[PDB]
Amino acid sequence: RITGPGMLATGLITGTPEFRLVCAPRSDQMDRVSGEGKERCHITGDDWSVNKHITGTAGQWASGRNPSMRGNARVVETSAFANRNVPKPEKPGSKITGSSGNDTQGSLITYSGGARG
Amino acid sequence: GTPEFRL
Amino acid sequence: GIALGMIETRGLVPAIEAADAMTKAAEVRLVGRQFVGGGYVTVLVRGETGAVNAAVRAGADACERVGDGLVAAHIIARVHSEVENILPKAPQ
Amino acid sequence: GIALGMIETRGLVPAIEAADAMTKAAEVRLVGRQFVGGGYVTVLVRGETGAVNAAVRAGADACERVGDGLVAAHIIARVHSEVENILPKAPQ
Amino acid sequence: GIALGMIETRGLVPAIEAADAMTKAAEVRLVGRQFVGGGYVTVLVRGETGAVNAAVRAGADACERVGDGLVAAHIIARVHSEVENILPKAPQ
Amino acid sequence: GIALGMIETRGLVPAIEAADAMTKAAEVRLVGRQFVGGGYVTVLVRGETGAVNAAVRAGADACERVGDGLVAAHIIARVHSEVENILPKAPQ
Amino acid sequence: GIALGMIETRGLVPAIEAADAMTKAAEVRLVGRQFVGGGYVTVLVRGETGAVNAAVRAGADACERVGDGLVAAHIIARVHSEVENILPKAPQ
Amino acid sequence: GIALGMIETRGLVPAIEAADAMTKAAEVRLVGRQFVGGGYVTVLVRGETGAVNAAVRAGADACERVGDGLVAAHIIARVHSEVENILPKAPQ
Amino acid sequence: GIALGMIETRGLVPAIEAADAMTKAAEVRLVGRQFVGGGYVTVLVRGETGAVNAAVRAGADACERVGDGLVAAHIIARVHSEVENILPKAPQ
Amino acid sequence: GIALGMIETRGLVPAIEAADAMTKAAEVRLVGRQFVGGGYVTVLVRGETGAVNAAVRAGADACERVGDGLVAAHIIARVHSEVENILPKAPQ
Amino acid sequence: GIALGMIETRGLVPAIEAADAMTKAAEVRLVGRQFVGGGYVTVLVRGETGAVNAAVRAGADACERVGDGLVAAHIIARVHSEVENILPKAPQ
Amino acid sequence: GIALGMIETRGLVPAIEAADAMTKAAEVRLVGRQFVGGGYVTVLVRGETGAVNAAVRAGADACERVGDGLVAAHIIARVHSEVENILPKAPQ
Amino acid sequence: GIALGMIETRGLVPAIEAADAMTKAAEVRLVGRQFVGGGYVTVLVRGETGAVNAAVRAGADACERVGDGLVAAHIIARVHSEVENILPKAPQ
Amino acid sequence: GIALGMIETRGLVPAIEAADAMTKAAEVRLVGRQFVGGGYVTVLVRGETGAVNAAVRAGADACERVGDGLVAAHIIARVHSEVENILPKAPQ
Repeated sequence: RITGPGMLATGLITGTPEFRLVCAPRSDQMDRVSGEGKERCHITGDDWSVNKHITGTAGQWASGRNPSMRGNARVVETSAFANRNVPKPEKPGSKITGSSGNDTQGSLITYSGGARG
Repeated sequence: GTPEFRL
Repeated sequence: GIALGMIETRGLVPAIEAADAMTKAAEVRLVGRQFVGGGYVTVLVRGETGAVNAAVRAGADACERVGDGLVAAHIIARVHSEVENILPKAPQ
Repeated sequence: GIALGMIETRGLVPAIEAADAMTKAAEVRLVGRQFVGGGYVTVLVRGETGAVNAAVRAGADACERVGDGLVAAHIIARVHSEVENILPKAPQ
Repeated sequence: GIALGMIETRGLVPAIEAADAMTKAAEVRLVGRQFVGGGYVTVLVRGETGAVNAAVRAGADACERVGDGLVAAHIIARVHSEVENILPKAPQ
Repeated sequence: GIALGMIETRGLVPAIEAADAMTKAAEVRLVGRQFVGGGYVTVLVRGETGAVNAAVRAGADACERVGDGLVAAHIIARVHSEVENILPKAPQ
Repeated sequence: GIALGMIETRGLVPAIEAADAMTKAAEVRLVGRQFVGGGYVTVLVRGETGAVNAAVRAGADACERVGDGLVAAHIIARVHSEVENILPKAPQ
Repeated sequence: GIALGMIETRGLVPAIEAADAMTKAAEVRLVGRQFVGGGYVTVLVRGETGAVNAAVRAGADACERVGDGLVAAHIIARVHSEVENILPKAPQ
Repeated sequence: GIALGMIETRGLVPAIEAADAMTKAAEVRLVGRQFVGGGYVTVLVRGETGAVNAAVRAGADACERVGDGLVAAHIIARVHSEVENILPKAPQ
Repeated sequence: GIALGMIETRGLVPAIEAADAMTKAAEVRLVGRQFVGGGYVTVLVRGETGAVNAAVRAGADACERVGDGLVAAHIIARVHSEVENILPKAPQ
Repeated sequence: GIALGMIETRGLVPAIEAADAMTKAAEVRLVGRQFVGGGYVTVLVRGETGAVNAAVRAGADACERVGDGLVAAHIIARVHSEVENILPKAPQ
Repeated sequence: GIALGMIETRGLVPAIEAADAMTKAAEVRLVGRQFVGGGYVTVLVRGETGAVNAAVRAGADACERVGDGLVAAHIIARVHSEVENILPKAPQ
Repeated sequence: GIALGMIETRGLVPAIEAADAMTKAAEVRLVGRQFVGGGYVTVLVRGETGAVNAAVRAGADACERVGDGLVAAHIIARVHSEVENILPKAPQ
Repeated sequence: GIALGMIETRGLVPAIEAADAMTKAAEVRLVGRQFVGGGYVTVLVRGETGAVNAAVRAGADACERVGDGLVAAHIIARVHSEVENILPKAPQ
């Protein structure tokens, strides 16, 4: 098996003695490293990406240098976001009459004592 | 006392 | 004026929107924005009761859909003197 | 100009990406990065309305998938003087 | 190099592991660790683009199973001059 | 810089967007835009390898949704001397 | 103005309609019309960002129906210095 | 002490227990207790490599069933010099 | 006495109830209250071993159903000299 | 030598790749890149017969998946004197 | 260049092929070819990280089926300074 | 540190990886790489015993899947003076 | 003639046969014979591509049944300059 | 170092074997031979933690089958300052 350039392009060459979406859907993929490290768009050529053979900087090599143990811990995230759904009391209503700009379809505004205003 | 034990 | 209106929102972006709306709607002074913790941000305005009411309602309507939104919009027409001590006097 | 462009993101990496995008998109001056609490970080840019609009759209799109992402992107074309007192003027 | 690589983690232990990993894997300089709020810590590295890419990937792979985890990993190859103002210059 | 990055698009608008994005993303110099006919425009940048990688990735992400689209994104890290003759030196 | 607005249409009738519309909508200067090849014609305008935005939006709506249509309508608020070399300075 | 041992816990009672166990178990210096945010407290020790290994093991064990618990325990035997800049040198 | 008793509660109200109970129950001194972050408050008492056990038990029994409750009640009889650097000396 | 190797590709990115590949692979001289029209770009190399074969095969292998691809790869070992007048002498 | 790419092959022929491919693909410098013993030959290139990655990919592909084959292909973006001493500096 | 840690691999690539890993992992100094013959290369690290243990574990883990692998990983905590004469003092 | 032709065989007798065959078959110049180790011997020829191709076929079929036989027969048509540093210039 | 490794054996011969072994194996200093009474001899070593572990393991392996046996092999990494008063300072 002589190997070399002749081995290449078999069947795409004529004239011989013998003849005679680039980017993956955004929905589908979240990048490991975003920004300029994104791998969603297929850049052909001599890019910085790495194949099967290449063993190297990232992978187990980064991961196993340092010993770690992870515990299991109770998380009760306390935050505005977490409390977005916090159980609430029944919202105030106004039985007032008179012209008072008494809108009912807006966001809840409250007055002293929790009265809808 | 190791981390592990602890004719 | 001495009424107080407050809007607490989840996040600062909603709060800045609310403050803008409030101050725009009526003749009110923004006396404070406080970061409560956990993402609650509270924006507080003073003025006359009517002014404050207009402002709070307007602000509320504004921020409800901005960001994670309004947690609370409240108006107090007479503030007990004791409470004044826990309320900001100028926005820092 | 006076417009305020604001993007709040959940975490700082998303926000730095947004800020970069905004400033690279248009002629906006980044006036602040604020850690609100809870992991919300708001980045604020000022400029003329067109610039702010372009910038906020670009930033929002850019930071959406970076980390935990975008919470809010908002444009306020003319900002009230009172609200200016609560707005960072230069980064720090 | 002027590229920026940032890793956001939930908790400081993941972050120190990441910083260490990044700095060891490639030629990068740690310029900051920041506490965002809510348990997010962001570690920021500067370097050449390729180096920064390698480092961020290494760091992510390391921090991913340490602690509560990796929230985000991101590279920005050129950062705008306005963004530079909000970026920590050296670790502290 | 001896690396070359190239983006081919269907139409000119996507290509200008790509050039802009690339040049903004990293330190690459736009050396040419070519009309290939049939609607193809190829925009080409020369920079260091890493910069070029970043830039091409940025251009591809940006131009993809603008216009008819992107046909190819390619990087030649060391370009042979003979090829230089075909490649455009400076944009005109 | 330093903001680029670009519209690409299939055919020149759509492009003229779009240029006319753009120029009419805002105070924007038509700096180029380019026959890309393949039947894509791009008409490019420059002006302040709000003006460019108005112009592009108007023009896109106008040309979508005419002919074979609009391929792309894009606004770039800040155009990189490098990209200006590949941009027409006057209409010929 | 070249090595680093770190324990992250949810809450301070678990961390104090961890620190106590760690310092008693082997010869290590507590260089920091850090309040991360969100309830994370990271306790950090430095000592020779065998010491930090035993200290961490001990602390982890101790802290797991105290309070809300252990988030993470990590040993870094030599830390890159860059990382040293972000690591506490005495507790405060 | 050098014994340490610590009660962690979610919120200040439970913590204050705990402190009251502990202090009332036994001869312990409240040496600190710390706001950990995330709504956690730690109340720390020092005293002799028996006293600290009594006090912590009392405190726990007190704050368990108050507010969001008790996260952790813990006693450490002798704390290492190194852990004393991280422990609050006076309740300030 | 006088052999001609020709690679025709749909688009210029594939052709530049092909050209680079061919030139690197064998001793051949790039003599032309021609825009045929309709998106077909032909890159032509001259050299000795063996060299030309090697070049074209390499080029084809290289450009087959780049872009819209390869339309043709062909070697003509001696070309008629007449066909010379339609073949480019040096690249322009 | 800081990065190191090493490809190990069984025999000198696969290695020369790899070296050639690598050096051509990206701008890296062969710093060594080593006859390890047993027939393993290691060819080592040093360059900037993107370059080294591209080079190693080329090399591995190239030598996979040349002769006995590829034993290894590995990349170290920054090697510890101590490793540098065991690393060759100009090719043998 | 008088402990010696040695890793043997089949080939140089796995050995350089191992060396790098060891040195990065712990406070050990690389003292040499010996070719051996038959495809066995041995990398040696001196340091304190725990440091050596950490290093060797890290190295073994690192090199096991690079190339043909790890033949052996071993630690000798105190090395007799006679053995020292057969050990490379400095890496070259 | 800048092409390279290489034959690797298990043992020297098959290699001398290969070199003899190659040189006799075509216009190639023998540039080296190298003992790789493990019993691999590589004999290398330089010449023009057609010649090298003839010579390598010749060498391979000649040494295939001599001795332990052929491991590799390979032709590189243009050899990079870097690689030329690792290649024997003249035989002996 | 301050770690302590203690081996208790039944009789003195096993203990001397243990001492010898410990001291040869790892970098530890022998600090005592104690005749406990009843035929229990304790041999004690002080060193850094890795050293102590290794030494004690080695010693136990040595003395288990020598004489009447090994009773205990134990390592205490940091001993409280009080216990030091009952531990022999040097071997007298």
